[PDB]
Amino acid sequence: EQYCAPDTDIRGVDAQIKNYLDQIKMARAKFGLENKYSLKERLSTLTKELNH
Amino acid sequence: VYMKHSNAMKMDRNEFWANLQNIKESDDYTLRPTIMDISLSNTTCLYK
Amino acid sequence: KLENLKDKLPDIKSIHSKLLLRIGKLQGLYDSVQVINREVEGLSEGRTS
Repeated sequence: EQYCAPDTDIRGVDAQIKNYLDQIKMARAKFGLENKYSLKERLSTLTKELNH
Repeated sequence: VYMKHSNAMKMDRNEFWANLQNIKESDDYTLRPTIMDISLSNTTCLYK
Repeated sequence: KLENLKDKLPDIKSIHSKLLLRIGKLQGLYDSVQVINREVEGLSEGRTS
């Protein structure tokens, strides 16, 4: 909504979008990188449990 | 989507349309052409 | 009224210019939606960051 505001300058709003898109990448990446990897460690623990 | 549910942008567009309409229907500007004339006379305007 | 119209050129000029600024911003916002969609596309197609 800031793009069509009266006193807003387009340059600043474009800069905000880049920062926002990068922040999106980082949060999703951190959660996904953990999910599988931590879960894979849990799966190795599960294979030990299956041996037990 | 980001316009069908906003309210600031709609208010701004309505303010602008009201301003233009007030310009139009004023006794100072009653000598204008219609909104769809083509003006075969002025060549460059016809091209544009 | 036909003889003196020079007093009315300024307001018309003003609305004409004001409308061009409004078109400017809307065309700008459309470029932004195309950039965000392109970044989402990249993200979706495989992994690469």
